[PDB]
Amino acid sequence: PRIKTRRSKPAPDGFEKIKPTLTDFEIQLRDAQKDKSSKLAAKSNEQLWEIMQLHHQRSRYIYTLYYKRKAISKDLYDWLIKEKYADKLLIAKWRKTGYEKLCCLRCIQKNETNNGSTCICRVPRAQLEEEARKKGTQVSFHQCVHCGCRGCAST
Amino acid sequence: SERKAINKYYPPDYNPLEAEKLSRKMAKKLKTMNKSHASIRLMTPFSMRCLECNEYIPKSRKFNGKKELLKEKYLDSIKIYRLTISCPRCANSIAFRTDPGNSDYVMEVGGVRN
Amino acid sequence: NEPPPNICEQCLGDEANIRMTKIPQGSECKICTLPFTLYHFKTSKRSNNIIKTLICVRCATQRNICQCCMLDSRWHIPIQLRDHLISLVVMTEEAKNDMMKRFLSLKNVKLGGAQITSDPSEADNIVDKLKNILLSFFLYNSIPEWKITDTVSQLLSLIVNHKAKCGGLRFQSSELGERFVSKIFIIPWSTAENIKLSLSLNKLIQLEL
Amino acid sequence: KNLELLQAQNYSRNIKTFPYKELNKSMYYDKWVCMCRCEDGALHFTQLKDSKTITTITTPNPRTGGEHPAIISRGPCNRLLLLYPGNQITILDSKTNKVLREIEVDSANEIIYMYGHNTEYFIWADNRGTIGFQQYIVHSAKSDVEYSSG
Amino acid sequence: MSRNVDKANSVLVRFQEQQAESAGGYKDYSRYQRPRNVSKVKSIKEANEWKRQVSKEIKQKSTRIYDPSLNEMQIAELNDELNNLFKEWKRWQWHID
Amino acid sequence: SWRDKSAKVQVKESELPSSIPAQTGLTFNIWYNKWSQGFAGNTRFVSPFALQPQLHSGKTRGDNDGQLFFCLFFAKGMCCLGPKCEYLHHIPDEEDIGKLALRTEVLDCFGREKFADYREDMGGIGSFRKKNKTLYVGGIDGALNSKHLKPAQIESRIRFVFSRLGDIDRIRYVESKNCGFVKFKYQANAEFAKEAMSNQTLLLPSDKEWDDRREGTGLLVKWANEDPDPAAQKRLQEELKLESLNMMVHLI
RNA sequence: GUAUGUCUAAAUGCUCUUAUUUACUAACAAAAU
Ligand SMILES: [Zn+2]
Ligand SMILES: [Zn+2]
Ligand SMILES: [Zn+2]
Ligand SMILES: [Zn+2]
Ligand SMILES: [Zn+2]
Repeated sequence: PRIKTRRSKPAPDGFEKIKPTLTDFEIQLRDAQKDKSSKLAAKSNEQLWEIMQLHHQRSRYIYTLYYKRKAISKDLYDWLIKEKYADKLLIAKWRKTGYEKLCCLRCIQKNETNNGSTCICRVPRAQLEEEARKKGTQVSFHQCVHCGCRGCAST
Repeated sequence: SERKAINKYYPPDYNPLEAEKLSRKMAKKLKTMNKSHASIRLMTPFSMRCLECNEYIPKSRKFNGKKELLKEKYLDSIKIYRLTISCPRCANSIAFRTDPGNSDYVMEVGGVRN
Repeated sequence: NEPPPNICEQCLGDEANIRMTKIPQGSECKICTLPFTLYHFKTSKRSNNIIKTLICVRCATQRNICQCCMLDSRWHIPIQLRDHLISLVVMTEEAKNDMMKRFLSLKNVKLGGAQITSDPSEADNIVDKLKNILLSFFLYNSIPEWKITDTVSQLLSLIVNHKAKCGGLRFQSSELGERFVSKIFIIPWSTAENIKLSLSLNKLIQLEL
Repeated sequence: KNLELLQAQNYSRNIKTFPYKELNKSMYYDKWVCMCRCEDGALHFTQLKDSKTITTITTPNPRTGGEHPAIISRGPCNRLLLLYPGNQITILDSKTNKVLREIEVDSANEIIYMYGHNTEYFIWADNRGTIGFQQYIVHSAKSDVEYSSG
Repeated sequence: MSRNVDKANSVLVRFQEQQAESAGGYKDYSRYQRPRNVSKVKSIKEANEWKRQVSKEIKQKSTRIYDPSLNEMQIAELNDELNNLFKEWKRWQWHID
Repeated sequence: SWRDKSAKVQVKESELPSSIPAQTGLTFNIWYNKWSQGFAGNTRFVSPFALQPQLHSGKTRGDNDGQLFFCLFFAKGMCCLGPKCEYLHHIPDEEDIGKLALRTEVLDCFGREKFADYREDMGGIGSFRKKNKTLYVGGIDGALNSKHLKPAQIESRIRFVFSRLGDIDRIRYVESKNCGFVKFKYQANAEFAKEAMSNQTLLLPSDKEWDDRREGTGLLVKWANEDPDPAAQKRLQEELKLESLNMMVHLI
C-alpha cells in the first residue's frame, strides 16, 4: 500500500471486513523487508522469492473476493487497485485465459529471457515430467530465479 | 585526502581527553616516540673531513641526520643538540654540537673542520 | 575479424541442435592470460552446468585441442599423454611466465606434436607406428592400496607402508576374517627364506629413518 | 493472584551470567538477574531487578572466531568480564564496545567462577579450588575435588 | 609531522590502534618494543608473536653483518648484538608450554 | 551406503555458518573483504566444522537432477543447504568419477577451473597441465597443537582421516621434512580430500586438548611436488608407461 | 610540496605538570627609502 494523504477518500464500504486479512500480509512483508544476513546467494534469493509470493497472494485474495467470490463492491475494488494493495496488471493477466495461476508478470516477459521464451514455471509439470521420463533423468527444475514458483502453470 | 585538509574524521565515540590518556598509556610501550636520535634533514655548515676515510664533505651538503638532545644544556635554559651524519663513502658516524656561546658549532668525535 | 571455436564432438554433446552464446573478450585464456571470446553452451537445454571455453582459439590451435575438454582434437587424450606417445615414436613446454606465455600464444607454430595430430597423413602414420611397437592379518610382499582393498573385497581400515612392505589389515570382526581365510603374498595372523630376508631388510630401512 | 507475560526471547544456556548486585538511588542493593543471547557475533543480555524495568543491552562478541564465552560477569564502570575456553579473559567496555584488556589466567584447570563486584580486583576460581584476585592467590589447587560453580 | 614517523605516532593513529586491540585483537608486535623480562606474559599467542619478532630481528642483523667493508667496527658490534638476539630467542623458547 | 544410509545432511545450519573475516588491520575494506592498514596475524585458523562423511553424506537436490560436481561446502563440512543443495554430498565414488572424467581435465570435482600454472605455494586447485592425485600435508605440528606424539601415531591418524575421504593409493609420513604425503587413485577424490582437510585439526575427542583445537592453526593441505628419490620416480615412470599403453589400446 | 627505497618463513589502575616546541617539513619565493 501507499500512504494516505487525503488524496483518495479513506476507504469505500466493505474495507473494514477485509482489512484484518490483508493487514496480516503487512506484518509478513515487514518481516521480509530487512537484513536477513543470508550469507549465501541461494538463501538471499529465497527471501526475495518469499516476498514475491506474499505480493502475489494478497492480489489473489483481492482478485478472488472481487471476481470469483464477488463479495466486494466494484468501487472498493477500484479503490484498492488505485492504492498499492492489489497489482493491476497481474489481476488483468489472471482474468485472461491460460494465465490464471500466474506467479508473477516477469515470468512471462519474453523479452527479458536469454532464450526468447517464457519462464519454465509456465510449463505444466506434466510436460517437463514427460520429457524427463523420455530422457532417463528425474524431474529437472524446482523453482525459477525470478520468483519461487513450483509449477506455476494453469493446470 | 589533500594536504590542506581542514578536519580529520573521528569515530562517533571519541572522548578526546580519554583518547589522549590512552595514547599516553600506550606511549611508554611504543617503539618510536620512546627513543632518542630522532631523524632530521640538514645541510652541513662546518665543511669538514670524515676522520676515517678522509672524504671532504663540503659546506651546505645535505644529509639525513639524527638530532639528539644533550642533557647538559648551555648555561641554563637554551638547549644544545648532537647532530649525527654519515660520510658518503665510509659509514663513519660524524656528528656535531651547537654551543650557542659563539653563535656556531663544535665538532664531536666525527671529523675536523677546515 | 574472428576465427571459429574448436570444440570436440564428445565435448559439445550428442544432439543435432545446441544453442550457445558468444561473449567477446569474455575471459582471459588459462594458458595465455589474454582476452578472447568465451563461447558457453548448455549441451542439452535442461541438463545442468554450462560448458564454457577455457582457452583462446589460437592456443587451442597451437596445442590442437578441444577448447573445453583440453584434450587432443583427434584422439581425445590429455596434451601430455598425446605428446608423450608422439615422443615415444619431443613434447611441448608451455612457458609458465606472465609475459612469455602471451608471446608463446601469439606465435602460430603449433607448439609441439600438434602438427602431427592435425594432418591425416601424420597422425595416422604415428598411430600405425604405435601399433607396430605394441606388436586381523599382516601382509608381506610395489602396488597401491586401492588394488589391495579391491582384492580383499573380492576374497570376501587397511594400512600398508611401502618402505616397510608390511600391510596390517584390520577387519575388526571375527566373522569377516574366518570367511576370508576359507574362500582363499605372505598372509599370517596377528623361496621363503629369501622373502624373509628381503622383508627384514625393508624393516631395517624403515627403522634407520 | 495475577500474572502477565512481559517477555519471550531466545538465549544461550551455556553462557553462565552471574547476577550482579547494584545500589539504588536509595540506600539498598537490588539483585539484577541477567541473560545472554550470543548470536551473529553479538552479545544480547536481558536484565531486570524487578518486573517494572527490563533492559536489553547489545555488545559485539570480541572473539574473532565468534566463539561463545563460558562465563560473563559485570565489573565497575561498564566493564564486562568475558571468560573464554583456555582460561582467557577479555575485559570489554560495554558502552564504548572497546576491548580494554586481555588476561590469560595462569591455571591448567578450567575457571569455574568469575565475579566482578567484589572494586579494583575481580575474583576467579578453578574447578580445583584455586582462588585468585586480579594479583594474588588466596588458595591453591586440590587434587581430590571438582567444582562446577561458586 | 613530516617524515612519516610522526604521522604513525600521531594521537589519532594511536587511538585507532588501541581500538583495534580492544575489538578483534589486532596488535602490531612490530610497533611495540619486545619486553625484557619474560614470564610477565601469561598468554601464549603474544609470546609466540614476540618470538617471531625476535627471529625477524636476528635475520635482519644477519643480513647486514656480511657486508663488504668487513673490518669496520659496526659489524663487530652487531656480532655481539646478534649473540644477544640469539640468547633472547632461546629464552623465549621457555618450557612452560 | 550414502543413498540408502540417509537423505538428510544439514551440516552447519544457516544460523551460524560463518563470521565473514578475522581482524588483521585497522579498517575493513568493503571491496576486497580483507582488513587493511596493517598485516599482523598468521591468518590460517582451524575449521570450526568437519566432514564426518558417514553421518553427513546423503541424497541431494543435485543427485536427482544429475549434477556432476560435488559440494565444496559439504567437503569442508558446512553445507547449510543440505538436502536442497544442488552440488553432491558424498565421498566421490568410482562411478561418479567415471561419469565426470571427460571434464576432469579442465576443472576439479567441484566444477571450478583448474589453472595452467601451479600456484607458487602449491596451495589450491591444481593445474590442468599436470594431472595429480597427490597431496602435500603440512603444519601437522600446528594441527595437533604442538603435541609430543609418535610419528607412527601421526601417520595412523592421517590414514584414518584420509582413507575415509577417498580411495587411497599410498601414504607417507616423514620425520625429517615433518610432513604427510598422500596419493589417491582418482584426482577428483584427492581434490575432495584437500578441500575437506584444509585447515582441519588432526586431533581426536579422546585426546586431552580437544576443547582448545580451535585456538591452533589447522592442517596445511596442499599439492605434492613430485618426490625426487629414485625408486619413486621409477614407479611413476612405469605408471606413465602403463597409461600410455592403455591409451594406445583404446585407440586401436 | 612534507621525498624515498630495500628488509618480513605460515603488569594493573593512580594521578600530577602547563602563560611553550628535543617539534618536524622545506619541494616554494626572495627588495628597499
Ligand atoms: Zn511462475
Ligand atoms: Zn513468476
Ligand atoms: Zn517462473
Ligand atoms: Zn572437447
Ligand atoms: Zn552443499
